[PDB]
Amino acid sequence: VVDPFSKKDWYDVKAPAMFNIRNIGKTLVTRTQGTKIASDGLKGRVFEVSLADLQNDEVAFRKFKLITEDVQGKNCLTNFHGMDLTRDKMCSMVKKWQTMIEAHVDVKTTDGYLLRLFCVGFTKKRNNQIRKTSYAQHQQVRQIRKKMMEIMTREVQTNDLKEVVNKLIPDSIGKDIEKACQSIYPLHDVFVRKVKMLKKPKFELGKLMELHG
Amino acid sequence: TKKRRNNGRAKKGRGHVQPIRCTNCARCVPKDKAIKKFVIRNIVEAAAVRDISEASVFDAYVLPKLYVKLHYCVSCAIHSKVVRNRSREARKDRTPPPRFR
Amino acid sequence: AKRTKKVGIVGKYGTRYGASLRKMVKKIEISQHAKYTCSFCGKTKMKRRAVGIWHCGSCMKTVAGGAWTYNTTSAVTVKSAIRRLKELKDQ
Amino acid sequence: GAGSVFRAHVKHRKGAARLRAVDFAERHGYIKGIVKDIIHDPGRGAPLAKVVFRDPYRFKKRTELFIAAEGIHTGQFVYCGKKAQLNIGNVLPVGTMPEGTIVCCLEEKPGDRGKLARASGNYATVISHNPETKKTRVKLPSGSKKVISSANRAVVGVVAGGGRIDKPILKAGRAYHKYKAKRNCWPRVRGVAMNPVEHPFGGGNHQHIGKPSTIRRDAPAGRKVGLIAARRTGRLRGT
Amino acid sequence: SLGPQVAEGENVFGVCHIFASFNDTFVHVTDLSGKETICRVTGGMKVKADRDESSPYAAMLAAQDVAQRCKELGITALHIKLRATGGNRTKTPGPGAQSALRALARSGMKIGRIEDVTPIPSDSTRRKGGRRGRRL
RNA sequence: AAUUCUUGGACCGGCGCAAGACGGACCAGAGCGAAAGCAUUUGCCAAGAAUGUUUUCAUUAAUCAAGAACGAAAGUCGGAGGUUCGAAGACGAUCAGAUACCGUCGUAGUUCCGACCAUAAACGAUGCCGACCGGCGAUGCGGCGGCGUUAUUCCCAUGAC
Repeated sequence: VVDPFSKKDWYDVKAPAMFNIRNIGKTLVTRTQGTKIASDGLKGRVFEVSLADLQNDEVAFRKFKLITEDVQGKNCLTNFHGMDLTRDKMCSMVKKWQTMIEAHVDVKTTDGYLLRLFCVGFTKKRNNQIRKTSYAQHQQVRQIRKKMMEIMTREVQTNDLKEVVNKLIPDSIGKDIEKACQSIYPLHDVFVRKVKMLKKPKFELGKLMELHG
Repeated sequence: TKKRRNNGRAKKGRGHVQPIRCTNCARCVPKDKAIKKFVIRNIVEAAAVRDISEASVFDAYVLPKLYVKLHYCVSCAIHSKVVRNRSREARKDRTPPPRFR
Repeated sequence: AKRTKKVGIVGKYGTRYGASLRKMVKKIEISQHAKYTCSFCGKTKMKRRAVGIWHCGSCMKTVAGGAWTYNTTSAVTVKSAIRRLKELKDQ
Repeated sequence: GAGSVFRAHVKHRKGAARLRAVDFAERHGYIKGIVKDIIHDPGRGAPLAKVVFRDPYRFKKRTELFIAAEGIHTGQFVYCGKKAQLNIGNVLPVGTMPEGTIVCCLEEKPGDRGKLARASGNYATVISHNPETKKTRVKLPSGSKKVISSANRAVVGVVAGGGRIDKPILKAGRAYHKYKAKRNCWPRVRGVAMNPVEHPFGGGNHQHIGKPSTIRRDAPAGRKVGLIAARRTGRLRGT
Repeated sequence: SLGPQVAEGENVFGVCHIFASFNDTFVHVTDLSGKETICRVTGGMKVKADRDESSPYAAMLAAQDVAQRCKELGITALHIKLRATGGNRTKTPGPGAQSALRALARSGMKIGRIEDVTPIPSDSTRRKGGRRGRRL
């Protein structure tokens, strides 16, 4: 003697000031009933949303994540959780006859926000090269894997979480390796290829409202 | 009596190689000996590359390909006719079949 | 002149107790009564005195090791695990 | 075993084995004491250790009896309190010390003088932390892990006299002398080896039991004998 | 079931986790996040014969009945996250992938972002079946 | 098909935690090792072949009865550990009968630390050291000669072609 899609009222979702479009979508939860509140459970989602739809006209392969840490009332504000690239895009990249060069790190920002960053690179094969392979020797390779690491920390260590999310919209870190590896071995398809949050600093409510203002 | 020079497997600097599970059966097969294939494939092949394009959102869009790496044991290969038996000189031709269309 | 073809200290037991306990006693009743180099002075006279409680009879220093040998085996890497959590915190 | 002829044999035994108290030192800062002898006690195949701390309100020298942690030796220094350095035989509260480190003679109540992990070859490792509540998790020897009160302490290392279950006791006497320095308990007579009136299991022609050797938890005395409240029974395979 | 929206220029998005192994068909519409669930139906609900529950017709009989119950709350657009059995078994998608996705392109719904979300390992627990194969 | 799980909320969807395995794609008729063999990032510790040398010793070498070091996978003896798989066993289907294939569970075993055991189509079914007797197209390591693009811009020489 019941219809289960009456006890569900349509609220709204938001994104921070660093990305372009403000309005993502909507989400539904049950009312204040028995002993559970409609603003207690609605405080830790993950929306694995792209960038193209979040912006005007971008490269779409990057994704993002935006958890709910605060609830306004008919509006769910959001907080940082992760990056990733698209399955398809990354599978395309890996090819036979070329080395691949991964490398990772656990940095911290100045504000609490602790972060694990992955990386990746592929040796390029030039225009007039007859040679089939394009392989790179061990000791060639581990001087890239130390540069990849050196460059990631420098550009996060010294400045806060609000400034290292505006270095991943194109991929700041990405092309800045490409430039500094050339004279060791030339590689092309450089990325951060996953960025993952390991810890958070305690919730202060006014901290989140200069990101929406 | 000997029939092949390189005896079913690419290996001349090693002695021992690592095993791989046949993706039709589940048999162990030596990496080198295996028959491998690589598949790249849009999620729309020929029929369904028509219905979605007129009832889709984005102005000028491209759909993703689907990338698999297969691995066959010898009789898994032969049953599913990815490969044939062959005549004695013919055998030799490591020249792969022509992919024009 | 070699006097026994396989029974170490365990000639002191003859036919008693059965084969595989006499083998099992040979590995503990040779290590307990040995001597060890005192790391402090350098000499070759560590030596047990009771269950897991050892004594150099030159520089009169006294240690707590294992019941039947002078280091216990993961107390050798309990020292190399506490030393390594002195690295994690101090920065 | 409820009295008279049984009660534990206490004369040649050398002290009761504890931690310090606690006081303003252990509680706001740190204190140092020196080791003066490692030392054997009976009824307890593990060594103790005297430690001359100096009393901080009168001229004196206090003197304690910890449970000796392997790797300790004589003369060496023991520095302890809420600040003191995490190395070996140096005491400080679970609140402070990091995850991964091993402990001995651990406390359960804040201030109770150490009740857990003092028999030969026993630890009480630290897992996790929650500092609103002030509570801590500690995996004890039996697989389980107590929630514990975050101000309650333990000397660092693993307990001395390690590896005693190894060696086969061979002769029956070596038992006696083991169990002649504890309590009236040994050459143990089976239950089927008693008449009708002396054990419920024994009686008649053969030497059988008759009744199943599992029994209710809620029996009375005289009966609760055997495998008590027995969750399962047989040769234990798998896990 | 009446969502407040601008009547002449906004379609309410979503996501569907399209599971496609060889022995059953599944379709499962959820929110943007994926946490709740709005309209779920299998090939087993529709067709009744053990061997032909995952067949391309037993994958299309389910997808129309998604969009029947998916047009009464009033959803138009949807994101997509297709599967294939995965893990340490086959990663090629089954026969309820295109006949489940192309059916809702005819049954009054819009199509958005597509990809694969098989489980895939970096490497694996030993696989079911012997060293010697699964003879047949 | 059924044994097996399910309104006692199974399957598919989420956000958490926990352990016990294995190191995908990159992976090649590429590499190193005395043979078995060896693929996640850093730190450290002894070893190695090749090339380079107008350095030193001066025949110190080759092959090897007896004797010695190492020796996949299974199999043993005592702990530590038990996710997946999985000899023995229990059922469901199959067949004239199946104590065989397949299907549902599952012990010994699968994984570490300690010591035994000494065999495999342990394969190139092909003894080790030495001289000699054709032509080419690749390839890996080291050294040398030579036009011209590219990188560090400012070019010295080091990388990349």
